[PDB]
Amino acid sequence: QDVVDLDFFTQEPLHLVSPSFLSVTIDANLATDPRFLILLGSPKLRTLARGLSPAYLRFGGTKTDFLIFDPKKE
Amino acid sequence: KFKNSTYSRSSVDVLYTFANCSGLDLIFGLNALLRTADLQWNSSNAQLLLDYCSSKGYNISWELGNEPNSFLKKADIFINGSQLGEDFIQLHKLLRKSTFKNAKLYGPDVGQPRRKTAKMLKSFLKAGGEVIDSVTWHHYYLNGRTATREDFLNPDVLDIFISSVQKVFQVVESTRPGKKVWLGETSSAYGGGAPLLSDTFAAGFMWLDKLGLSARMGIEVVMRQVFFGAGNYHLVDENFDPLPDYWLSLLFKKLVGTKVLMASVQGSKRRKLRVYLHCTNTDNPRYKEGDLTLYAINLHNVTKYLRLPYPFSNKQVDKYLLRPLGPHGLLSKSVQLNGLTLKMVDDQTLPPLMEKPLRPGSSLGLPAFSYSFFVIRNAKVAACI
Ligand SMILES: *[C@@H]1O[C@H](CO[C@@H]2O[C@@H](C)[C@@H](O)[C@@H](O)[C@@H]2O)[C@@H](O)[C@H](O)[C@H]1NC(C)=O
Ligand SMILES: *[C@@H]1O[C@H](CO)[C@@H](O)[C@H](O)[C@H]1NC(C)=O
Ligand SMILES: *[C@@H]1O[C@H](CO)[C@@H](O)[C@H](O)[C@H]1NC(C)=O
Ligand SMILES: *[C@@H]1O[C@H](CO)[C@@H](O)[C@H](O)[C@H]1NC(C)=O
Ligand SMILES: *[C@@H]1O[C@H](CO)[C@@H](O)[C@H](O)[C@H]1NC(C)=O
Ligand SMILES: O=C(O)[C@H]1CNCC(O)(O)[C@H]1O
Ligand SMILES: [Cl-]
Ligand SMILES: [Cl-]
Ligand SMILES: [Cl-]
Repeated sequence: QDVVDLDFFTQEPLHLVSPSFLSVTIDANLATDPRFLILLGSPKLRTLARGLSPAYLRFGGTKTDFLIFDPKKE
Repeated sequence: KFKNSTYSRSSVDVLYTFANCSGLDLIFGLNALLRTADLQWNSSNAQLLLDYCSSKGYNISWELGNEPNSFLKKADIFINGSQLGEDFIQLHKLLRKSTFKNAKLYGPDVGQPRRKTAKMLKSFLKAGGEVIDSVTWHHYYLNGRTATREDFLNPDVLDIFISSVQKVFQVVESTRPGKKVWLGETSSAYGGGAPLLSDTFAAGFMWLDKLGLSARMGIEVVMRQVFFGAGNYHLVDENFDPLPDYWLSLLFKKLVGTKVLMASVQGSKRRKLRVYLHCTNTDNPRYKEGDLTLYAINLHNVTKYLRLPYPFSNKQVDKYLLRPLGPHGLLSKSVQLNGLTLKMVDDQTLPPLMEKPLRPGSSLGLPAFSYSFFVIRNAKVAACI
C-alpha cells in the first residue's frame, strides 16, 4: 500500500527563519580569475541572482585567508 | 598549496556592483592570517579595505577568517579559539569607528563540529561571542572525490546532518544562549563538489532536505556554496545556464515562508519520505495570509500518495512537482516543473512558475526519486496570519 497519512503541527510557528533564509556564496577564489569583471558583470547572471533576492551573498572560502587588499593595483 | 594573492579596488567594485544590482546583501570575509610578531591579528590591511568601502558608501557585512580549524594544515599557523575571539573584538572596534558604525559581524566560519572544531567554537564564543551578530559554521555531507550516486539518495547520509546541527547548538547553548546560528557555507560534497552529481537533479535531495532540516531545527540562514564558480556544486554553470538546484532554489524562494511548522508521516518508518511545512511566502502574489506550503522528498523507488489531515483534506492544492528532463534521469542537468522544462525566456526574463491545480480532496502524488512543493490554498492557519 503506497498511501501515507500526514500529521501537521499548525498551532504556532516553531521557528522564524530570515527572509534571506536561502542565501548563496561566491568563492573568494573567483576573484583570482582574470575574467572576474566579465563574469560578475554578466546581465544573464545578475537576472538569475535577482530571482533569489532577498538573500545574503557571502564572498569567502579557503582563499579568504590568502587575499590581500592592494589599493594601488589596476 | 595556497599562495597569497592581491585584489584591487576594481575587484571590490565588481563584487559590490553585482550584489547591489542583484538585490543581495554582501558579506565580505577578511584575511585572519595577517599576524603580528606575537600572533595577534594585524588589522592594517582590513583598515585599508574598510576605509575604501566607507569612501564609496558600500553597506557591507563582515567575517574574519574561513575554517580557522584548518589554518595549521593550510598555512602551518595555529590560532586558538580564544585568540580568534580577541581578533573579532579588535575588528568590532574598527567597525564601530567606521562610517557604518552598526555594520554586522559574523563568525567564525568553523567546519562541522568534530572534537577539535567544537573546542575551537566553544573557546571562540567564550572570548568573542559578544561582538558577533550570528554564529557561522560550514557543512558538507561527503568528499566530492569519492561520493556516489547512491550516497546522494541515501537517507542514512541525509540524516548525518541532524547530529551536526545538534552538536553546534549544544556548544552555542553552553556559551552564548539565544545567539542566532547560520550555515555560513554549505553544500552536498567538499573539494568543489562530486563530479557529474553535485550539478544534477540528484543534488536536489540533499539541498531541499538540508533546507527543511535547517529551518525545522532553528538555523536562521543557510548560505549555498556556490552561486557561480569552478565547483560542480554551483547553482549556475560556466555558460551562465541555471542547473536544477537553481530552479529548486527559485521555487523555495517563491513558495516557502519565514514561519516554520512541522509535518510528519504516521507510519513507523520516517526515512525515505521526508516532509516539511511552513506558512506560504506572503510575497507570492498567487497566495494569501493563512496558506501553507508543504514540501516533500520521496526517496522510495515507487510513487507515494500523501493524504492531508483535517481540516486541510478538501482544500484546493497547487502542486509544483520537479522531475528531470531525460534521457539522463537523476543525472540530468535539466528539470521540468509539472512536465514543462524550466528555461530562461531570455537573458533578462525568468519563466513563470506554473502550478498544477489538484482536484480538491485528492491525495498528493509524489513519484519515485522526486521532490515537490504543495501550496494548500485558503488553509486559514491563524499562526500564518
Ligand atoms: C525498491 O526498493 C525496495 C525496498 O523498498 C520497499 O519496497 C518497495 C517496493 C517500495 O514499496 C518501498 O516503499 C519500500 O520501502 C527494494 O527491496 C527493491 O530492491 C527495489 N525495487 C526496485 C524495482 O528497484
Ligand atoms: C601571506 O602573507 C602573510 C603575511 O602578510 C604571511 O604570514 C604568509 O606566510 C603568506 N603566505 C604565503 C604562503 O606566502
Ligand atoms: C602589520 O602589517 C603592516 C603591513 O604589512 C606593517 O606595516 C605593520 O608593521 C604590521 N604591524 C605589526 C604590529 O606587526
Ligand atoms: C545596511 O543595510 C541593512 C540591510 O541589510 C540596513 O537595515 C542597515 O540600516 C543598512 N545600514 C545603512 C546605514 O545603510
Ligand atoms: C591561545 O593563543 C594565544 C596566542 O598565541 C596564547 O597567548 C594563549 O595562551 C593561547 N591559549 C591557549 C589555551 O592555548
Ligand atoms: O569545496 C570545498 O571543499 C569548500 C570548503 N570550504 C572553503 C571553500 O568554500 O573554499 C571550498 O574549498
Ligand atoms: Cl565542514
Ligand atoms: Cl582552539
Ligand atoms: Cl570559484
